[PDB]
Amino acid sequence: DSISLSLINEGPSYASKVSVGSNKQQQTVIIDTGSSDFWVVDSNAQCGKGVDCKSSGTFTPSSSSSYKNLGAAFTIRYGDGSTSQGTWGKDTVTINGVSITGQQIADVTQTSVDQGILGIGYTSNEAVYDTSGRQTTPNYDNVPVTLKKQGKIRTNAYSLYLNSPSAETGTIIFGGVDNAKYSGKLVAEQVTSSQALTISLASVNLKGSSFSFGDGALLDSGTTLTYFPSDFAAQLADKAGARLVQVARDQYLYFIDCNTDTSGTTVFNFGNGAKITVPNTEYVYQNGDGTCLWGIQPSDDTILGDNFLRHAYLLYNLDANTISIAQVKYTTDSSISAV
Ligand SMILES: CC(C)c1nc(CN(C)C(=O)N[C@H](C(=O)N[C@@H](Cc2ccccc2)C[C@H](O)[C@H](Cc2ccccc2)NC(=O)OCc2cncs2)C(C)C)cs1
Repeated sequence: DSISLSLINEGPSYASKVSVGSNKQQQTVIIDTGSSDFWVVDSNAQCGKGVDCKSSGTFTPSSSSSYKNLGAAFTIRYGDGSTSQGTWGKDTVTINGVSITGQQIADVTQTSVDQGILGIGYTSNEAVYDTSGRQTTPNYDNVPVTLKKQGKIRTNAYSLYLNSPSAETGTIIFGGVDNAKYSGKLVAEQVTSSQALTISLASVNLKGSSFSFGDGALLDSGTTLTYFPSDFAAQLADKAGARLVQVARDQYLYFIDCNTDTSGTTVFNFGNGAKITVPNTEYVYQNGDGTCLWGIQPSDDTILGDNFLRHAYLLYNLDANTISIAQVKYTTDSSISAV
């Protein structure tokens, strides 16, 4: 079947509403193709210093009579330093009506993160470790795998339309595909990792010049921007005129002249003759003040994040080990297919 869930464009992340427990407590959580674990803010948690982690709704295990506690510790750290510590449990999850009993989540009692995050990647990528690497629970069925297993979806798959940068809602469908919001054909691409949802990027065309790359990249719904290895990211910054700019001890960030030309487009060539074009406005991000960040940053891991993914329709399929892509089309229209 199809389960279209709405995606709220918060700015840096896209969240959906999820209700959890017997009394269906509504949390808004980030939808995350970069993580595989679903955790929510607990009512009685201390948010990290200077962070308002409870204004996207909270979770009270005591109010839900289906809530079972595993008694295993939970801990995760995100690429930007945010972490989240809490406890492993089980309970009812409802997503736009449909409901899965005994879905294992993490109840989090402290978090430098702004809201809960619904991670929906490969179960092999679950945070089941503590900071020493010593294991705290077996790899478990996450949401998507529990949907399929309770016969909610046919296959463990989903599509991802985040809409235009001006758009307020976009959409994710579980075990369904809109065939009206992409041109061309959907080009299936082999995932290059049994742990992360990565596909071979061959090269990137930037400001009319081609830059061979050849290595995998994560199609992450929950990264805001786009990251590359320093060396590569450096060659790219040059040609576009971005400056690397130390703002912390070991953290650097590319800034760019706020009035740089962005009439161009930036192209991403994948393996099967797939191609996704990104308009350059996606590479000036505004800082509240009078500075602008480059939408491309350096990092150990390549990530095509929100600023890339706006511009593609994507048919993730975790039982196939494929992610199909097609240049994005923006419309009110739609037409779904319960694959
Ligand atoms: C202003 C504020 C709200 C925000 N700024 C940002 C801009 N930044 C830096 C991010 O996008 N942050 C990304 C990130 O960590 N994203 C997170 C979402 C998040 C949301 C709110 C606050 C903090 C994090 C979620 C992302 O899918 C990343 C992708 C990733 C995976 C492995 C290695 C590196 C990166 N997921 C994870 O890092 O999960 C960690 C694990 C994977 N497997 C076991 S643990 C980084 C990859 C850059 C996000 S939210």
